[PDB]
Amino acid sequence: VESIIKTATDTVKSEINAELGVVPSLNAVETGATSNTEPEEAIQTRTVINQHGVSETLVENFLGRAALVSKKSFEYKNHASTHKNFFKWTINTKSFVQLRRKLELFTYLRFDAEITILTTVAVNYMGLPDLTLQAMFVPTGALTPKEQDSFHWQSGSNASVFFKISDPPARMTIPFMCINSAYSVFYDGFAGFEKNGLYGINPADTIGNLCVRIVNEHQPVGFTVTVRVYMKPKHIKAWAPRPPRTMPYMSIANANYKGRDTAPNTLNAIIGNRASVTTMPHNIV
Amino acid sequence: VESIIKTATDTVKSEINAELGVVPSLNAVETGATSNTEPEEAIQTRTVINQHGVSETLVENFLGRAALVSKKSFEYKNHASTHKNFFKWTINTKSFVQLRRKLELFTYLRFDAEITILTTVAVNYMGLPDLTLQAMFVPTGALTPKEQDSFHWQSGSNASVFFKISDPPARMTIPFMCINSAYSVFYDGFAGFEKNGLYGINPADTIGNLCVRIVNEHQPVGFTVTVRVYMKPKHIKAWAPRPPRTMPYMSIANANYKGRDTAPNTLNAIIGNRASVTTMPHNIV
Amino acid sequence: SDRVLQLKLGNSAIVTQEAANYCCAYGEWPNYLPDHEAVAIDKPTQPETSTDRFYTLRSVKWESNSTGWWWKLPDALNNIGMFGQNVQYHYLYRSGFLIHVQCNATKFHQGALLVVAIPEHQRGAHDTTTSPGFNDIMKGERGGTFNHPYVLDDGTSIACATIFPHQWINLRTNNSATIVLPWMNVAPMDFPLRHNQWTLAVIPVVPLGTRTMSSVVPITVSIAPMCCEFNGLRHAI
Amino acid sequence: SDRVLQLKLGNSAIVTQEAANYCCAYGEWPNYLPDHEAVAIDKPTQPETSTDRFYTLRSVKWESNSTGWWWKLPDALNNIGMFGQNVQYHYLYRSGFLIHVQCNATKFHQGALLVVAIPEHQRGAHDTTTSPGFNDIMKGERGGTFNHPYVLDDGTSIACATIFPHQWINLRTNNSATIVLPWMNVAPMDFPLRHNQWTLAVIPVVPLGTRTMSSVVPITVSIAPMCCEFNGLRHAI
Amino acid sequence: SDRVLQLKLGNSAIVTQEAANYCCAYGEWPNYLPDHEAVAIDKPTQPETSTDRFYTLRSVKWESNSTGWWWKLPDALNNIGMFGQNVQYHYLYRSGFLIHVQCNATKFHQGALLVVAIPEHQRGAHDTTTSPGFNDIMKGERGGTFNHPYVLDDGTSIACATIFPHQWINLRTNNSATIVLPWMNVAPMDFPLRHNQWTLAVIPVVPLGTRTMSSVVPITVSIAPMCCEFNGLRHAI
Amino acid sequence: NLIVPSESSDTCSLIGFIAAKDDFSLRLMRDSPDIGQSNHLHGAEAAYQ
Amino acid sequence: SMMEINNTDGANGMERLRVDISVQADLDQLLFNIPLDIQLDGPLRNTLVGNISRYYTHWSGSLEMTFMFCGSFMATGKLILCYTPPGGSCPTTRETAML
Amino acid sequence: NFYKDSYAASASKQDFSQDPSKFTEPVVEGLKAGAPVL
Amino acid sequence: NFYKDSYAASASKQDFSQDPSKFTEPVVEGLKAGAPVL
Ligand SMILES: CC(=O)N[C@H]1[C@H]([C@H](O)[C@H](O)CO)O[C@@](OC[C@H]2O[C@@H](O[C@H]3[C@H](O)[C@@H](O)[C@H](O)O[C@@H]3CO)[C@H](O)[C@@H](O)[C@H]2O)(C(=O)O)C[C@@H]1O
Repeated sequence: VESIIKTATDTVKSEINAELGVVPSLNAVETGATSNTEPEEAIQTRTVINQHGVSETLVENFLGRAALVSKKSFEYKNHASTHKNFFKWTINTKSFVQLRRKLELFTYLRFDAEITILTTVAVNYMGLPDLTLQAMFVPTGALTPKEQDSFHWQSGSNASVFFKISDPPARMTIPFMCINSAYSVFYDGFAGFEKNGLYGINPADTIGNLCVRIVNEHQPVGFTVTVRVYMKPKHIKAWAPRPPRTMPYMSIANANYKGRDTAPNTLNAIIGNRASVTTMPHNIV
Repeated sequence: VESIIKTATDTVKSEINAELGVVPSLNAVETGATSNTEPEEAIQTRTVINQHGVSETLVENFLGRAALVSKKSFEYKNHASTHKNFFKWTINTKSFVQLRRKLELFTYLRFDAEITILTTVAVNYMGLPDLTLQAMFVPTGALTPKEQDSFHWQSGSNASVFFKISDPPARMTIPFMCINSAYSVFYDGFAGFEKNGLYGINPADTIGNLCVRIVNEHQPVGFTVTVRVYMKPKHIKAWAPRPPRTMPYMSIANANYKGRDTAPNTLNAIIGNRASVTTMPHNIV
Repeated sequence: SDRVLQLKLGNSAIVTQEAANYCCAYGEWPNYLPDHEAVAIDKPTQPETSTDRFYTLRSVKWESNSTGWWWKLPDALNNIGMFGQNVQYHYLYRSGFLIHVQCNATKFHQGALLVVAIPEHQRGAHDTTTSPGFNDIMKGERGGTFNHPYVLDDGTSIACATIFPHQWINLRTNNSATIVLPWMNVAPMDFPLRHNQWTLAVIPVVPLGTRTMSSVVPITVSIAPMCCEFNGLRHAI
Repeated sequence: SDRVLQLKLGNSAIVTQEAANYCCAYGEWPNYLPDHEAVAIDKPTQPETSTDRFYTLRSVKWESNSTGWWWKLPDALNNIGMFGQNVQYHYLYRSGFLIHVQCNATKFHQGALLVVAIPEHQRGAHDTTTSPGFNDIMKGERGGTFNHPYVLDDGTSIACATIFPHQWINLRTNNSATIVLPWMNVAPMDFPLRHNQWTLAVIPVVPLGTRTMSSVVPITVSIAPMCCEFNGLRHAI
Repeated sequence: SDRVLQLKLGNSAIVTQEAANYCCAYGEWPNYLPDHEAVAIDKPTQPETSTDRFYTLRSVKWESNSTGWWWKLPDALNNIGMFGQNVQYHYLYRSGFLIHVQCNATKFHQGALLVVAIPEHQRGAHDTTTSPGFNDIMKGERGGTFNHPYVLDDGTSIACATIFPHQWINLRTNNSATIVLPWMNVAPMDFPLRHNQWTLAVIPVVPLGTRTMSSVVPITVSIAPMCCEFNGLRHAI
Repeated sequence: NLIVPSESSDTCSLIGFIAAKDDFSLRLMRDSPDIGQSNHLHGAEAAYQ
Repeated sequence: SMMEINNTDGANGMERLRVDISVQADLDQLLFNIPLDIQLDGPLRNTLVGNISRYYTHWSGSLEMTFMFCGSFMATGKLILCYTPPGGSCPTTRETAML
Repeated sequence: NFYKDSYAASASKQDFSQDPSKFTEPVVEGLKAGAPVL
Repeated sequence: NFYKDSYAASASKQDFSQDPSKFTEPVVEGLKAGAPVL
C-alpha cells in the first residue's frame, strides 16, 4: 500500500445512496483498524482538485530543526580559590522539553546530528574579550580533562574544534554513531548483566561527551561565559510513532510523572474542565 | 487585450481630418471608460519610434524595496528594579507611512517577504559590546516568551535566527503564508462570529510575531539597543488598484482620518489654494 | 443602440432607454466555482432563478445638499427573498452581482452621480482613533450615507475613485448606470454575515439643480445576485 | 444483506442494522418533471441538497394504549429548513419522499406497527355530518393521532390498508421501515399549503408489551424530500 | 467469516467464534533472521515446534474497579517450557509473537478492554525522581498492573495508545483479541533477560457492568513465540 | 432512546475517537503549547558532573 | 484516538474518556456536545491529530469521529450525531441540530 | 537560487504583460476609433 | 556536498512515500468499502 503522496487527496462528487447490504458509515472499532468511511460515502460531495502540499509534515522537516540541547554558564577567571574555566557535558536530548517531546513521538530514530555551538560573554565595564574556546568530543564513558590547562587537551585523536566568540557559531556533524541500526528513544530494559543498573538507560544511545574550555589564560577580571549547544537531526528515519507526553517531565533519567497541580495536564485530568458535557465552551453568543 | 509591453508606444504621423460622422475627440465619460482619443486624432503628429523603457514601473520593482516596518529601542542592563532586555513585536505593515501608503494602492497582494534586521548600540564611554541577539518567529496569537532568560527561547520548532551586532544585518525570507490566495490590504468586515470584534482586521493577514532578545547576560553598565526591521516584498502579484491615501494616518488599526490643520491635505481641501480659477501659479513673468 | 438595454434574470427584467453602454468590472463576468479552485467539499446548492434575480431596494431622495449613499454586498440583501434565506441557512456563499442604479429627471434638470463599485471598502471614522462599530458598517437594505464623500469616508479621495469599476449618471445624458460584478475575494467562498465583498457607492459630484418645477427626484438601486452557490448547510441564523 | 441499509441524501445519512428490505411505492422512483408533462412555463428552481435531505420530526411515545399517529406531506415539512422556505416563497412545488420510521426496543418486547403511506388520505369525522375543519387536518410537524384506526378514520378499514405502499415494524424482527415515495398527484405540480399528496400512518396493530423493565419506547420519523422543484416565485406566505 | 478463527502452532490450537478479524502489527509477519541482517556468526538453533507454540499464562480477574494489566515479552515467558529453557541456555534470542487475549461474559454484561502491544514500553514511576527498580519491571509470568492507566504509567496517555498495534474486546461484540507481533528491535537479536521488546497491555477503558447474576469474569492471555532462533549457547542462567 | 432489559445495565458508555482523513494538510510549524519548563529537570545538572 | 469528551469536574482519569448515556424518560434528549477546534484545549486536544496539529498553525482537511457503543448486547438504541457548520450558537434541540 | 525552497529566490522582474483595458475600457461593447460613443 | 563523508550533506527532504495503512488498517483481512466489517 506504499505510494508517493505529494498533495492532500482530491474529492470526487458523490450522489444519493440507498443500497441494501451497504453501510459505509458503520464500522467495528474492535478490529483495531481506523474507520475507513470516506467523505463521499457520508455526505454528498462535489469534485475538488486538492493542491494542498504535504511536505512541511515530512519527518525530515518535522525533526529537522536546530533545537537547544545544552546551556551552560560558568565563570572565566582566576580560580585560585565549580567549573574552573571549562566544563564537561554528557550529551543528551532529555534536558530541554521541546526537543525531548518531539523525539519521543517515535520509538526508534536514525539520524546524523548537526551540532552548533553559540558562545556569549558578560563582564562581572571595559569591553568584552574575543576569547578562543575548544570543544573536544570525548566518547561516552571515556577520559575527560580535569583542568583547563590539562595536557589531555592535546586531543591527539579526539576531534576538537577551536573557535572564537567573534566568529559565527561553530558547527559540525556527528554521524549516526549508534552500535545499532537506530537509536532507541525509549528502552524497556537494563543495560547491565546484573540487576542494579539504571532502568531505561541504554548507553548505546548516548552520543558522547562535549568537553569545553576557554583556551585563553584568565584575565585580571572575571567574566561569565555561557555556551549553548544546538542539535539538528538530519537524514532521518523514524519508526513506531507514540502517544505524546502530557504530564510535565520530572527527570532526564526517566519518564517519571506527577502532573500539574490543577488541570490542564494534571494526573487526574489532562484536558481542562468545562461545566458539563452539554456545555459548549466559547459558544457564539 | 493582454499583451507584452516593453517600451512606451510609438507615434505615427497623421494628416488633416475632415470626416463627417467621425469625431474622435468626443467621448462619453458616463460609460465609465477612459477617453480613447489618440494623439494622432487630436493633432497632426510626426512619426516617433519611442524607445523609453517601462520596467521601473513594474509592480515587482515598485513594491520591491526593503522598507522600514519596525524600530524599537530598549535598555540592555540589569532590570532588577518596560522591555527587560527583550521585546515582542506583532508584525504589521501599518506603522510606517511610506510603506503603508504604497501597499494600500492595491486591494489584494500576494508576496514573499524578505526580512532584514539591523541592530544598533549606544552606551548610557568604554566601548560598544558586540552582542548576540536572537529573533524568534512566533505565529500570530501564539505563545511568546515573557523573560530574557525564559526556557521558551529554546525554540524547538519556531524558527530563530542568532546574529551579532558586528555581522551584517540578519536576513531571511518569510514565504507568502496567508491562509488565502492573497493578503487583504483592506478588509471590509469583522473577523469574528460575534459582533464585538475589530472592524477591518483580518488576522489572516498578520504574518506573525517577532520576539527579539539580547542573548548575553547584562553587563555592569547599561546600553540602549535599537532594533530596526525592514521588509521587502518579492514575487509579487497585485490586484485592484485603489485611490491613494491623502489624509494623514491616525492609527495602525484603521483608516480613520482627520486631515491636516490647513491645506494641503486638510479634510476640507486636499490641494493647496490659489487665488482663483484664473490665477496661474508659478506664472512666468 | 448602446443607449437602450434590457436585463433579464429569473422572473425579473429591466429596460432603460437612456443607458451609457454598461460596465463589466475588470472586464470579467460572473461564473460558478470551478473544481480546480474549490475548497469546501460538500456538494453546493445552486438555486439559480430563486436567487439570481433583481431585488429592488427602497429608494432614496436626491436632495440639493445630499452627500451620497452606499450599500454593502451581500449585507444589503442578506435578508431579502430566497437569496436571504440561503444566506441565513448556509455558512458559505458565493456570487457575482448585476447592479442597476436608476435616476431620471427632466431636460431642465442637471446633476451628476458617480456610481462606483468599490471592492473591500473598509470605512474609516472621522476625527477619532476608535474604529467604526458593527452598526456603523452593517446597514442592510437601507444602506448608509457618506459623511465626507470628498475622501470616500476612508481618508483617500473620490477624485481617484474612478480607478474602481464605475459609470456616471449625468442627467442630460443618461438615466441609469449598470455594472456587472464578478466574485471578488481572496477566498473561493465566504461567510456572508461578516464580510462584504463589494460596496455600491452613489455620490452626487455635481449637485441636483433646476429652475423648473421642483419634484422629488429619487435614486433607485436594483441588484441581482449572479451564479449563486451555497455550502455548509445548517439551521438559520 | 437485506437487513442492513444506509440512506444518504445531501448532508444527511441514516443506517439501520435491522431493516426488512425497503418499499418503492408502486414500484416507482422519484424523478424531475419532464418537458413533455410540464405545465408551468417559468424556469423552475431545483435546490437539490438544501431540500433533498432527511428532516427528523419530533418523536412520539409508543404506549400500551396508543391508537396510532399520522403526518401529512408536504404539510409536516412546510415550515422546516430550506424545504420549508422554498415552499413558502413559491406557489408551486413538486417532489418525492424517502420515509424512514424508527423504533427499537428489546428482545423481550413485542409489538407490531403498520407503517403505511396513504395517497390522498381524506379524513372523515366521527358521528357527525360536519366535515373536518382546517385545524383537524393541518397539524404540521407535530402530526396527528387516529381516533378510530380500525377504520382508518375514514370509514374504510385498516385491515385492507395493505393495498397501499407499506412495511411493518415487528419488534422481534426489525427496528425500522423505509418507503420511497414518488410524486403522486393528478397534476404535475401543486400548491403545497392546501393539498397533501401523501399521509404517513404509523399504527400499532399489535400493542407494545413486555414483562421486563419498562422504558419509554419512542417512534421517530425522518423524511427526505426527493427531486424537489419549485415554480411561481413571489414573497413568502 | 471474520468472526471465527483458529490459530494452530506446534501441538497447540485455539479457536474463537467471536473474533474481530485480527491485527498484524505494522502490517508485518514474523520471519527468521536473513543472512544479510545477521550479526552473530554461530549457527543458530531453530527449535520450531518446541518453542513456537501457545503458552497460556495464569488468568486475572476483571473487577469493577480494575485498572488494567500488563505482561512484558519475553520476560513473561522466560521461565516457561522449552522456550524458557532455550532462553536460559542462550545469550541471544529472537522471535515474533502471536498474542491471543480471551474474555467472555454474558449478553447482559458490558465492558471494553483495550488490548494493545506496546513496543519498548519504558515505565515511569509516580511522584518521585527515582527510576523504577528491577522488581518493578520484571514481573514474569504473573505480569503487573497499571497504577495510572490514564497516562499509561509513563506520563503520556492511553487515549493515544491506539497509535500502537491493538484491538478491543467490547463484550457485546467479541470475546477475544488477536495480535501478531514481528521481531521489534534495533538489533537483529538480543539478550532476553534484560530487555523486553514488547509489552502486552490490557486495560478496561469501559468498566465491567451488569445487573444479572455476578460471576467471576476472567481475562486470559495465551502467547505463542514465532520463528524462534537462539545463539550463544552456554550453561543455564 | 437507549432501551435495555432488566438485567442489562441501564447506563451505557460510548467511546469517541477522532482522526484526520487523507485530504488533511498542516502548515507553519511552531513550538507546541502542550509542554513547557520553568526550571532544569532533575538530573540535568548532573550531566555536567 | 480517544476524545476526552467528559472533561468535567468529578470525572477522574479514564472516566473522562467515555460518555455515559442512560435510558431517558423524555423524548429527543440532548446527550452531549463537542467543541471542534483541534487547535485549542478541549476534548480533541490530547489526540493524535490534536497533538500533532498543535505543532503547526494552519490546517485543512476533513475530520472523522467514530463512536463505539459499549453497552451490553441486549441494549438497543438510535442516536443522531450532528455537525453544525459555524455561524451561530450551538444547537440545543434535535430539530435544529438535525438541519 | 541555492536554497531548496523556491520562495527564497531573488526578485522576478520579467513580467512585462499588461492589459490596461480592464481598468480603462471595462465596457461590454467595444468603442470604435472616431465613431460616436453613444 | 564538498565534504568527503556523505553524512555531512544537507538535509534530504524528498522522501514522499507513505503507507498509513500500517497504522490505520493493520488487519489481516482487507476491509471493503461499504460492506459490514463483521
Ligand atoms: C505545558 C501546559 O500545561 N500547557 C497547557 C496550557 C497551559 O497550562 C496554560 O497556558 C498555562 O497558562 O494550557 C492549554 O489549555 C488552555 C487553558 O486555558 C485556560 O483558560 C485561559 C484562557 O484559555 C485564556 O484565553 C485566558 O487568557 O487565560 C485563561 C486562564 O486564566 C483554562 O482554564 C485551562 O483549563 C486550559 O483550557 C493551552 O492550549 O495553552 C493546554 C496546554 O497543554
